[PDB]
Amino acid sequence: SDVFHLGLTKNDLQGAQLAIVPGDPERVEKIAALMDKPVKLASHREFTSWRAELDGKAVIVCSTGIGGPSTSIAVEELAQLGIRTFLRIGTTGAIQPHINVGDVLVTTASVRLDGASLHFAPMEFPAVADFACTTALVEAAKSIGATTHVGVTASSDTFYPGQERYDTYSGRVVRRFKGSMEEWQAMGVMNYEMESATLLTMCASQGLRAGMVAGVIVNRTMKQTESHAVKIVVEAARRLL
Amino acid sequence: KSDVFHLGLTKNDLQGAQLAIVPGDPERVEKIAALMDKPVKLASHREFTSWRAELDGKAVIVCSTGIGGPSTSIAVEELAQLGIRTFLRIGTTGAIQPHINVGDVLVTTASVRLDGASLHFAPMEFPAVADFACTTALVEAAKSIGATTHVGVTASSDTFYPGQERYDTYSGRVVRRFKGSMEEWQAMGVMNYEMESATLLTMCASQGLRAGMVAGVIVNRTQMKQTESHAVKIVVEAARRLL
Amino acid sequence: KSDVFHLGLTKNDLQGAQLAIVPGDPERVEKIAALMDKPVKLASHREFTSWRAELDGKAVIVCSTGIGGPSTSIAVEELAQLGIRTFLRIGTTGAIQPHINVGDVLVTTASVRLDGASLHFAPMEFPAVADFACTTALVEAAKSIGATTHVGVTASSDTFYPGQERYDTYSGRVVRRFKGSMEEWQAMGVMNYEMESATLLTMCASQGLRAGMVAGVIVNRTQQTESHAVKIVVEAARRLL
Amino acid sequence: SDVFHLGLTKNDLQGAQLAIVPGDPERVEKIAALMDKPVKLASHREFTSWRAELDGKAVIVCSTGIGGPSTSIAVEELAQLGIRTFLRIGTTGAIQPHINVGDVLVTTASVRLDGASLHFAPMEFPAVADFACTTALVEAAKSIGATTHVGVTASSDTFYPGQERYDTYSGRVVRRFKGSMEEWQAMGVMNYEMESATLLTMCASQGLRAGMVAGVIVNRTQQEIPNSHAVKIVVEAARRLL
Amino acid sequence: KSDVFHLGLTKNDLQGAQLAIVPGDPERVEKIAALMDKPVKLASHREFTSWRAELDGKAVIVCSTGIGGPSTSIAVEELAQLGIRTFLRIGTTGAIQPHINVGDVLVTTASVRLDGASLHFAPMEFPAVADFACTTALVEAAKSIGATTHVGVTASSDTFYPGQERYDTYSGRVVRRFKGSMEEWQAMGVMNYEMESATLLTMCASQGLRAGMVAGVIVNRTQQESHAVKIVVEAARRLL
Amino acid sequence: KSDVFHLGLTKNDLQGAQLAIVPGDPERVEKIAALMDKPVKLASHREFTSWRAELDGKAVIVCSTGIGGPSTSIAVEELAQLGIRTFLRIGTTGAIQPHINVGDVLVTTASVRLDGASLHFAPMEFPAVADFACTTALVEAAKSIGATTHVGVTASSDTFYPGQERYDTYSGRVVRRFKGSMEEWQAMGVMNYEMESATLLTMCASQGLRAGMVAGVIVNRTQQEIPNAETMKQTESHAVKIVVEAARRLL
Ligand SMILES: O=c1ccn2c(n1)O[C@@H]1[C@H](O)[C@@H](CO)O[C@H]12
Ligand SMILES: O=c1ccn2c(n1)O[C@@H]1[C@H](O)[C@@H](CO)O[C@H]12
Repeated sequence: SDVFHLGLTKNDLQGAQLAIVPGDPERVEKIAALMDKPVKLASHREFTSWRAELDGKAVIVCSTGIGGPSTSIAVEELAQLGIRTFLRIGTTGAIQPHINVGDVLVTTASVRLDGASLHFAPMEFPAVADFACTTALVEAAKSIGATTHVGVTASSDTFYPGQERYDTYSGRVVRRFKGSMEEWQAMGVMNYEMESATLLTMCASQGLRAGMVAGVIVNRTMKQTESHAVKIVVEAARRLL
Repeated sequence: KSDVFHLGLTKNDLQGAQLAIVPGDPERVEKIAALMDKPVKLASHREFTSWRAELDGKAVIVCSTGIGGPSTSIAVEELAQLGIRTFLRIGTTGAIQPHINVGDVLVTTASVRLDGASLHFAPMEFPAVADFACTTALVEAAKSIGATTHVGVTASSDTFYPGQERYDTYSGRVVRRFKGSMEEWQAMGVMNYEMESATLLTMCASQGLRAGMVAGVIVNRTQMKQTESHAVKIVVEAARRLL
Repeated sequence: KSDVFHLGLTKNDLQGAQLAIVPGDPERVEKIAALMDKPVKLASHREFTSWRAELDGKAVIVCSTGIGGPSTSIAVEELAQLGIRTFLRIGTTGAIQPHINVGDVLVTTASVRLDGASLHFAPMEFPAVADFACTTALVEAAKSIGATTHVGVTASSDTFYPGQERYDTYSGRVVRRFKGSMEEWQAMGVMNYEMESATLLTMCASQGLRAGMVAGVIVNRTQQTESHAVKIVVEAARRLL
Repeated sequence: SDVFHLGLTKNDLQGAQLAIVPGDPERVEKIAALMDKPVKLASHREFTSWRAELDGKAVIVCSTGIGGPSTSIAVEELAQLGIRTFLRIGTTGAIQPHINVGDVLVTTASVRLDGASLHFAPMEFPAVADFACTTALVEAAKSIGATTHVGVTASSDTFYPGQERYDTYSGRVVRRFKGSMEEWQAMGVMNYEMESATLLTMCASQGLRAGMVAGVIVNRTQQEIPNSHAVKIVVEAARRLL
Repeated sequence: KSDVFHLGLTKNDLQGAQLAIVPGDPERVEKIAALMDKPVKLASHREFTSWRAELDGKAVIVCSTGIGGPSTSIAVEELAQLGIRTFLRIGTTGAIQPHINVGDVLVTTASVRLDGASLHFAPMEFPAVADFACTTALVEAAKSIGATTHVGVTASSDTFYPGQERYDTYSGRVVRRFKGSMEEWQAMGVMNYEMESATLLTMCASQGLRAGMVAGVIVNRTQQESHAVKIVVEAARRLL
Repeated sequence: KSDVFHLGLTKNDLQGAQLAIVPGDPERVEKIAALMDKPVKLASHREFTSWRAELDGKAVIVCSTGIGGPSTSIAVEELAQLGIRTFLRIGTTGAIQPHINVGDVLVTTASVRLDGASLHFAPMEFPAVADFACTTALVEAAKSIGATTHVGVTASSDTFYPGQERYDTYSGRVVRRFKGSMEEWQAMGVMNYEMESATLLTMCASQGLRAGMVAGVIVNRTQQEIPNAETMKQTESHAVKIVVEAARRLL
């Protein structure tokens, strides 16, 4: 292995320059099986990687695990192997009343409620997606005729307090996040997730292209939906090779 | 009679306009409006000079913002109060990337928040991101003109001198925060420096207003008639796709 | 033709002036200059309109700064380059203290830095403090014409609306940082709100330049003026040559 | 399931109140095997959980995955399931020249170079470990004679720039972290890892007890990347905390 | 005269002392020293009153720090310059937990840094953590002496009033940052308020010096706005 | 009897005094009081020693604050509860500007907040500015006595060592924030370093209280030579006489 965590070598990628990065390692094979010649490459910790082919071009599918920290490792090591385009596909919960389950959300930029993004750029720097990737995702969503929302996403380092969930062990939410969801809602924020701030910041600050698409599973205010998101990320990827 | 505190305009004055092209200099407002139908002057107070024109039968506003986010925040706010929901920033800029040559066009996806006004609308964590439809229209319009375009991040500074790490000043000093900052932005891929986008993009993206920005490169510190016109044609053409 | 990038001025144009009165509105430059000897127009570029006059045989400059710290930082810097060492800001303002009435004169000793430009010259810990000689001249000048004067702190905001906690706006909302802020400033003794002093005072105090500010109260939120404020700033200038 | 991610019910715990939480899901079974009646419970995403018995008391072993975000989910849902004491067992990069690979490091408190800890307490709050847990870990290491070092640990949200590793795609480190390792080193910080700040903060600020121990796999004063004593210790320590 | 700027002490004055007990009140220095052998007054400048004493045949220093991290930072630094490597702070404190009673002894593992001096030694991310050996000696000493002991986090404030959300003041107002802070600390398990541990603990932990802290409860905020001493001495005994 | 928790004073003790001179060292209190009429010691608790005296027939308080903003905040707060509305801090300091000589007098208009207590009264954006009347009284008093005066900004640090970028210490290191800071403050025109003004000026300016600050330069961080053993003594008397003279104008 040429990289410490993934257990992958440059040869394993077979020239691949684009990678689809879901958070769950169990979703890796499912995405790869949607393309040609899917082949499992490795599995270490939360990182499960597969190689497939799209229109004769090698593409990688590698899980990131939950959170910016594990995500930063996968992105960094994939970049070291040659990947220059990263497309995250995920599941999410909207915070806008009009966003229904099954809807597709394409992130233009993210509210940085994480810590890893700061390890690549100061807070003043925008966690913005790559224009081409975002365009590819929006056009792919339209292609399959999905109800799509394009906008800002709040990317939190936590699933509970950071997303202002009170049904917890302590039921306490620290001052910083007390009342935050309503704030985000009034600011037009679409949803909450836990990896985009890190992904988008480390990519945009190092000349790497990154996009983000997610299917709405729940609304604070899967099968078929996740299927949609997955089809969309694969079709978008096809336009970025 | 005016509905707002600074622009000296009434909603009636806009005639249903919902989109405004917002250059910084009031002496460029008429030139921009002149490219459209029925260009009529509306008002001028301070650095806020406004004109109304028509694009494919739809009224459009061209209003200057002045220099800086503070001045820009007043114009955008009051225009929003008059009915404007889409803002297209047009300008000329330098560049901090070697591969960007004079005459190229820059379309900004998001900005580095090196201002103060943006924080009066959203915390620093919030992205000073451009609207997707506006950015798309600008990129498409630029492409139709065959212009060499660069799409990326811009650094929006509250100062023309230290915030852009200029040492050719009275003090010849640059505060710690900005010492060595230009090479950092360059390494992060930042395309250029300008002084109003962080405020514009942040206040719009956090208030349900659509915003985008396009600029013509007139100078490159690492190394303007025609360049300005192209940018202007692009912003007007983009507005056409956003009406 | 020009020794500076924006003002359109040369050192010759100043004729040795070391003092500049800096109102925000270009429309007030001529009026202020009119109170002195041999007033003459110099230049006008963007929001920067300058005039030169004479007081007691010494050349004086009156130059507008426009609205906000960004344009103000450009005017101050370029005037400093031309030889200006003392800056006196004159303006009209809206008080936030119940007992500061319209017609009253405010002399700022220091400002609350709710701007962004000041930070491009000194870290937040540094005081946006006015120079003592300037403050003294303004106070004494105000006394000479019998104005009801208030000497103290001013809140300097990068915005006219949210930063001054105004809700009569399009969104009708004020970001967390500023929600409930006016009441706090009031309880802290802050006299008023304006938008240029934090930048002016911080950049001058941290670069060996002298600066002060006086304003006439023309309105009060907790419920001829301009001519007197102008008289005061010109009278104060005389004492600083 | 009583929780959203772990796929467990309180019954699966069998009265367990202490959880040994490694980062690597492949280390869970290895840890459970050193105890009685080891039984696999579930495996979803990066959260692999096993149950074991120590001195006749049910004990849980659950992986957290890499980083504070993943860790905060595991800790929270395990807390909802009834766990009150957490003992993290991990691997780490030493930053002091005298620390050898294989040495066991017990963390008293962590430098919060993460983001999730801020979701439980402001930066002013110390990411301090529980005294009983730290005592048990030190006492357990003393009982098996392992080379042990007790002190502060720097817990980073990244493996690369936050730990000032330059052997990367960009080869650059943001201003905030340039020269940071030398600084921590001069301050006595023993090592780098990526979960303790979050773990210790969320536990100390919510009435939960937490201990932190890790084995050295690389010495940063020499290289950025390398070419069971800590485990024995974490298990022994748990025995003292039942 | 003196090898240091403020304390007015010479290295020879310490007679080899490597541990110092540091109370806040200079008036308690003599009393604490009186609990050991051969107590000799050394100096008295500002709020820095110091005595030397002997414990199990080893020289020990008792030096007041005055109130606050700034004053404390000077005492600690200059004592370190003279050879002290272990600092045990003993103080009075106000509990913010209802189960903690007046007369109870508190041992601090780490402190909430609500001060400014700690930032002059380490950024805010760094923990104001106590030394493990020192904390252990304090806990073990508490058992020996016999006292209702509580071991946990302490909030160290740069002020006695607003920073501890006290309203019995001239203005009667508390700045935004501290409005409602006490119940926040309380919900987080913080045991008490005091004003020197954040600075002491941080500057020692980040400079290779051992520090520990114990305090006696003299009031409970959930109600109103000698053990400890015997414990710090017995603890010093275990650390010589 | 005591109306306050630390000072051990009662409003009666003040005899109507509304102004207080606040030096840092409790041993200096008696010295400053000696420049006025009928000085009498009031109390002494911890680093808080207080005396009452008469100035032009009006009661005035002299009370030490101790070192740093924390103890200073207690003294100022409790003296305020007792009725004091004006505070004049007098100190001895080390300058950081080459042109400021030993023996010179410094009057602080505002301070760089390198402390922590000031934040317990106002957020960092708020200026640690001195009251205009007090500053005017100090400047005019310096002129009456006839000293070489400098009027400007002061860096108020929570530490005597790293915060003032001193390397002659046990660890010999200075944390990142203060590394190269003295040079930055010098270029910004900061006159000196001291340890109580940020707290004192901020807590007073944000609570309707008047505060002034004057100090005598006993040493210069940029010069080689160091004042005999009478570094303070003569220079200290200079500043002391100036703060008393200034007080007379604020009664
Ligand atoms: O409330 C929700 C619902 C779903 N997600 C979320 N918040 O952020 C989560 C991570 O991206 C990932 C971790 O479960 O799933 C995203
Ligand atoms: O330098 C090091 C060495 C080891 N670890 C670390 N930093 O944090 C890492 C993750 O928890 C996990 C995967 O790297 O191992 C921990």
